[PDB]
Amino acid sequence: LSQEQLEHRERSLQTLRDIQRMLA
Amino acid sequence: ATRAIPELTKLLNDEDQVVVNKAAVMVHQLSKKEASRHAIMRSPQMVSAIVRTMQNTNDVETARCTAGTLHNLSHHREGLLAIFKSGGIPALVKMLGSPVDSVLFYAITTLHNLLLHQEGAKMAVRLAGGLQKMVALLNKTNVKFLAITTDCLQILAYGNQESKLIILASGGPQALVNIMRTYTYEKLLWTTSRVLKVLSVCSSNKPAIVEAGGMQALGLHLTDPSQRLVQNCLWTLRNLSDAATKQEGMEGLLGTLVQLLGSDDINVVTCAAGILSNLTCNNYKNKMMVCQVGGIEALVRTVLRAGDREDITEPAICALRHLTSRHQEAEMAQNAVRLHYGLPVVVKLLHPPSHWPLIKATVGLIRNLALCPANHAPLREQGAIPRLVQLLVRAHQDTQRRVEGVRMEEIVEGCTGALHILARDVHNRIVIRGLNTIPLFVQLLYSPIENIQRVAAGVLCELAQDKEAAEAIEAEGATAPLTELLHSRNEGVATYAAAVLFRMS
Ligand code: PRO
Ligand code: PRO
Ligand code: PRO
Repeated sequence: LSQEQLEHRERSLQTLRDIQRMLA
Repeated sequence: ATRAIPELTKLLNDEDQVVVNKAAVMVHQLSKKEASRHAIMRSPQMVSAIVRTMQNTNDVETARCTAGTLHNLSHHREGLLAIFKSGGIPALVKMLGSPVDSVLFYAITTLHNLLLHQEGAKMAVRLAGGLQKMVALLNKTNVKFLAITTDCLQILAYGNQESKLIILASGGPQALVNIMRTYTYEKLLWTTSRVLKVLSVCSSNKPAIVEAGGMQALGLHLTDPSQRLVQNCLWTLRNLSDAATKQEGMEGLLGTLVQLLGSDDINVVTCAAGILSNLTCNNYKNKMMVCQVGGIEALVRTVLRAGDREDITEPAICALRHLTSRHQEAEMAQNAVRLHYGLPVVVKLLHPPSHWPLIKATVGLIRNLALCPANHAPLREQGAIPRLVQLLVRAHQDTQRRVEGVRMEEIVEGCTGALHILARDVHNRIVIRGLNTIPLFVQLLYSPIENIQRVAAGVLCELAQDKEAAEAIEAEGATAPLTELLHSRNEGVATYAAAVLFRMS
């Protein structure tokens, strides 16, 4: 919602996809 | 390389909608494989993150994934320990008030696992108000869902009187009966009959199940191929049958029970006999019906087949006792017992190693059988008289001394009652007199129990029609107790007392 909160969102979504590359 | 647990836990613990939403999906996926599931558990931080967000989330897709995770964890015995310690039970109970269907399944199945293989889970579900919620959800129509829900109720109600009362208060009995007469999915009916079985031994739930139409609803499934369903229905019906002497529309059930008597399974037969005994007790209509479909023939068969298994004979003899008195076809039934080779086996059951409940039942039957003149001789020839007299002599001597189940006074009345009817036959009177019973019968006029007085005055009245017997009754000094009895408040006692004093002239 905020400037910093949207940065927090996308950096958190990238972490999910980074761990997906780790397992599979 | 395979455990990135602390990263995912922090992502679940965020003040953002889509961050918690997306992370819950990926955690649900790790629980699907039986190796990465062991990583989610053994981590208390991770399981608490799930329990919290599941109880707090407002997205539909997120509530399903988080609940499915705990569902997947609950299959392993070390998962159940994590959910319990993480405080999942109180959350899952709140989740039972969920409007969406798919989530409810996950919530109820997890609680089901907890109730089965987790210590203290029963208590925690009860305190969280889980019962009321589980009962109120019995109006749903998914058969797999209802099967788990009813099983939850069975686990919670079993050996817990407080729970049974709450289930009662929440309209449980009526809802469970409704399932029995609607659905036909075997697994649901089984678990539902298991709930009713548990409830049927509760003295407040029992009449409620009967009044809801339980007896008939359970009767519907007795010819059903499923053996575990049939047995549980029978067990429940047996518990209920003592509070069912008023119920109507019983023809179908009564017919099926007579047929179930011919079964190879002891449990089936035992129950069939028990239910019949209870339903034929003092109910005029059921007596007629059971005789019409060959109840006597099947019951004699049952007793003959049962041997010395008292679990079968005792209820079967009781049913026979009920069917051989006080209905339009009682005489027919008395004859039928003889004609199906029942008289010898009946008399045999008066002898050891028979216990008191069976002997009491057997005596009362012989009393009924002796009402038919064509039974006078065969009952004599099988040795009923001398054995009845021995039971009488011993039970009386136990009343004087200043044991199991029944009291000896009931035996005293039973035998004297039986002998009073047998003494209708002239040859029986000779046998009875020759056993020095006149002294005992006279002493029985002094009994405080009016029913004993009546049968004592009855047999003496029958015997006093012969001159030789009359002198013996007078010789034992029966005049004084008989003249006392002329004024009894009991008209039967007074009528017989007069008849004896008449014949002693
Ligand atoms: O909460 C209750 O009442 C149950 C009873 C037995 C143990 N806990
Ligand atoms: O009650 C119903 O609608 C169906 C019948 C079979 C199982 N459930
Ligand atoms: O046969 C009788 O007289 C009783 C029955 C139980 C033990 N003795």
